[PDB]
Amino acid sequence: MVPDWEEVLGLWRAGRYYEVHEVLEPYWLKATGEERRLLQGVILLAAALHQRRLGRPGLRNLRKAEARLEGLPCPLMGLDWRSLLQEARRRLGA
Repeated sequence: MVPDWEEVLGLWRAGRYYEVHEVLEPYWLKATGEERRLLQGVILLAAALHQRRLGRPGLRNLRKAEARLEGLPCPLMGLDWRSLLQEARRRLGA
């Protein structure tokens, strides 16, 4: 199975970071290789953004996300993850 990025992107844009996590976690757990790195990276960005919203440190989740996404082809699994990373950096002030 693969995620419905249109559904995920709809949650992401709305800022529903917990829900993005809920949808992707099952896929991440069963994923392998680059697909697993992609899924975990998106999950980590959502986590960093959720933490920033709470006024807490999120740069640690961001660096981890960057290491997971670093070097991946784009798009991947039909997702333009670079745009998500770029947006996350702007919102996190990084």
